[PDB]
Amino acid sequence: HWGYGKHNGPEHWHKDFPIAKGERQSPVDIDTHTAKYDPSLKPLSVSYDQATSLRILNNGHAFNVEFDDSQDKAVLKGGPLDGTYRLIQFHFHWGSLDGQGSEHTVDKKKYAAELHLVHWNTKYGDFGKAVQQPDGLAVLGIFLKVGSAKPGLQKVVDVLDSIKTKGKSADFTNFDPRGLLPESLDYWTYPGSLTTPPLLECVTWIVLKEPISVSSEQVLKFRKLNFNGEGEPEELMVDNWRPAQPLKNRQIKASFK
Ligand SMILES: CCc1ccc(S(N)(=O)=O)cc1
Ligand SMILES: CCc1ccc(S(N)(=O)=O)cc1
Ligand SMILES: [Zn+2]
Repeated sequence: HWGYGKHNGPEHWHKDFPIAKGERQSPVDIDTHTAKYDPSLKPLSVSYDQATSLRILNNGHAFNVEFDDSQDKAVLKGGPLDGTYRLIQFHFHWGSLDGQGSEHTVDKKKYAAELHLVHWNTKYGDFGKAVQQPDGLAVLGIFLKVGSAKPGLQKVVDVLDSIKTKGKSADFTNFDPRGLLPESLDYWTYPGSLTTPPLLECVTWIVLKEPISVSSEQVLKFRKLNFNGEGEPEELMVDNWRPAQPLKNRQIKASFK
C-alpha cells in the first residue's frame, strides 16, 4: 500500500489513485504576492469550546486525535464556508529536519510541520457522504516553526510514547484544541483535496498565515514515532508530507488586506 518511502511515496500514488494528477490537488505553494484579498469572505468562526476529544491513534501514516462528532460540539464556520463544518480529527505532517515538513509552502518556504484540523459539512450527515461532495470538507491548516515550546501541544507530545507503532491507540479525553491555535486568524483559502490517498477533491482549505512555535524537543518526539507495526523493523515516522502540486485553474484568496 501507499506511503512516503521511495517505493510507495507521492510519485507512485497516481497508479492507484489517478486523481493524484487532477485539477484541484493539494497541497500547493501559496504565492503571497499573487494571492488576492477577498472582501466577500465573512469573518471566520472557530468554535471549539465544547470539543470532546476521545482517542489518539497511530495509523501508520501520522497520528490522529479523534473527536466526538455525533453533535455540533466543535465547529468551523464563516470565512469562505457556507454552513457548519464539524471537527472530526486533527493530525500533523512533519520532517526529518527542521527545514522541511509542511505540505503547503509560503513563497516556496517550507515549515518544520503542519497541523490539519479536519471538519466535515454537516449538510451531508456523515464524513463518508461528505467525501463524495465538492464542498464536503474544510481543513484548517496551521504551520509549525521551531522556537519556543507550545504549552497546548505538550499533552500530545507526552502520550506519543504509548502509540509508538502502527495500530496503537490511547485514551485522549479532555484535550482542548484551542491550545494549538496562533493569535491571529488571518488566512489564505482555496479549493483542494485530501493530501493523502484517496486524494479526494472535497476540501476547502483554510491555511492560517501566522505559524505556531513549538520547541525542538517537542518536534523531536514526533520524529520518534514509527511507521511500522510492533515487532517489525523500525522505520521512523518522518517526512510524511506530500510536496506542492500544480495550482492549475485556481486562485488563492486572502482574508486580510
Ligand atoms: C486552552 C487554550 C485557550 C486559549 C485562549 C482561549 S480564549 N479565546 O482566550 O477564550 C481559550 C482557550
Ligand atoms: C480520509 C482521511 C484524511 C483526512 C484528512 C487528510 S488531509 N491531510 O488533512 O488532507 C487526509 C486524509
Ligand atoms: Zn493532513
